[PDB]
Amino acid sequence: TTALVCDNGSGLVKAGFAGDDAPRAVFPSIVGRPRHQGVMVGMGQKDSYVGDEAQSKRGILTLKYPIEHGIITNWDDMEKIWHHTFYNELRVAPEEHPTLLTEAPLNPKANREKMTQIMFETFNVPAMYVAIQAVLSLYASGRTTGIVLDSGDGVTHNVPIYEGYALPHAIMRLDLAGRDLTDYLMKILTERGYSFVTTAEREIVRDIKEKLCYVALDFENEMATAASSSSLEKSYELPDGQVITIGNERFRCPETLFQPSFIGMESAGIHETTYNSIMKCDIDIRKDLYANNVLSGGTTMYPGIADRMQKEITALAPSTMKIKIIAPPERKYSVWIGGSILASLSTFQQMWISKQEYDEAGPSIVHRKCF
Amino acid sequence: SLQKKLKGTEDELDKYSEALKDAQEKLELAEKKATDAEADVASLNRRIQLVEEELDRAQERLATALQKLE
Amino acid sequence: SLQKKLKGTEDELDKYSEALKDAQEKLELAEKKATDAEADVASLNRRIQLVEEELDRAQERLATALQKLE
Ligand SMILES: Nc1ncnc2c1ncn2[C@@H]1O[C@H](COP(=O)(O)OP(=O)(O)O)[C@@H](O)[C@H]1O
Ligand SMILES: [Mg+2]
Repeated sequence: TTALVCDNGSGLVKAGFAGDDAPRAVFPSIVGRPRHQGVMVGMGQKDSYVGDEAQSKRGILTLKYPIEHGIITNWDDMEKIWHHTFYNELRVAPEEHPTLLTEAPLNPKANREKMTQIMFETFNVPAMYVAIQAVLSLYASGRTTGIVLDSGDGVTHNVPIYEGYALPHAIMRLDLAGRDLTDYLMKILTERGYSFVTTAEREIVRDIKEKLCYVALDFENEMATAASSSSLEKSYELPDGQVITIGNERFRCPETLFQPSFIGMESAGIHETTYNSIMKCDIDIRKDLYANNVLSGGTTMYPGIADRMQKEITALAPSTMKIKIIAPPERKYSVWIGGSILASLSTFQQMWISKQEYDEAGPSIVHRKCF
Repeated sequence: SLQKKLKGTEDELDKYSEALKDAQEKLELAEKKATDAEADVASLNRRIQLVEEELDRAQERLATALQKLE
Repeated sequence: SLQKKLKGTEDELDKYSEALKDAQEKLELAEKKATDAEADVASLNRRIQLVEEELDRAQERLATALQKLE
């Protein structure tokens, strides 16, 4: 048989068969419903629209994200998303395919318990497993040591791993992610004169952020340059024409990652959290961690992020140390690649959670050695 | 009598529209390539400056080492 | 009638021809910028290795001087 690797993530579900080079199906994890009445008779539109389909009918629907920050809030729509992924995008019955899932660090145990219960009862998969995103990301890069920073759309976490031995006491989780950056961009664009309120226009703002934003190596100098020069302004085309222009907001939005105080968060920037996490570890493994800093997640795709991160860490770390940041081109798909590699290992075949083992041990078995 | 003129005008409009659409598509391609190249060159220019500072301080403490060895 | 539509089509065709010319001009500028950036990156990325080996042997005989001093 073959194993199935699915990554719910947050804001982007990516699924495929184990052993493949890239995920087969990638689509937003969005469930939408029609807020209007509808007058045509015989159209027979269905109640809910899931996945990329709901994107095409954005103007008529209202969208809801089942995942806020890693955790799942609404379960019925999550079940709908899983069913759509299994039956429509992959067109494979899950009755004979082990499923590997990715789960962020430091989340409620009830999340895993309900996930496994739903997967074992609703779909009756023969077996399934849950793994941490950071470990899979490290698998994909081919490394075995080094601190990995995974910054998705829901949560950003640093997990230091040395010689394949994780250090749980040094794991650091921060709720700042891509969704908060999009919200801050929505809030800041009002200054120029553009107002976005409808959940549909959240997607337009997200597209603007993806295709236009960039990270500045130095902040005050860039502000001074923008205050005088006009070489930074760029124009974007909305779906219905009405071109808009954007200047400072081009690079102010990502700076929230390094300056959480913009959005009122008390915590420090991601660079400072990474340095603190490295220091929280022992003293004999800091060399490799400094020299094997790994980045992953969609939010990390900002151009120029690596240079700023390296500059900040070098400013923090001792000068004698060498700081290197690994930024593969396929950052956002690193987790799924790592999961595919892990599911294809021969030694992993005995670490699945079997059906009858699940039944006799109960839903809590997920928290035993079969982590 | 004017039917042939209208047909010719429609054909010319279609040809011009197709040429224009090709012009855009190609312009977007070129602009995307130019933006990517500009970003890459700027990033490696920043790398150039940081490695230049590294090299400068390298000669600095190398000279310090030189006299202390003297 | 048909005359108004014909005149409008011709005038719109004129604006689209102007836009086509502008597109060609912009793409020529973009190609010039792209080739200039290509030359610049070629220079930078063929001097980066020189800088790298420079700092390499810099720290080499830095270490030699330090151990001799010790
Ligand atoms: N090139 C990019 N520029 C800006 N943001 C990006 C880019 N690529 C991805 N993102 C952001 O990453 C998020 C998706 O993260 P993803 O890799 O799916 O991790 P997860 O599935 O855990 O959220 C999106 O919300 C998007 O805003
Ligand atoms: Mg993720």
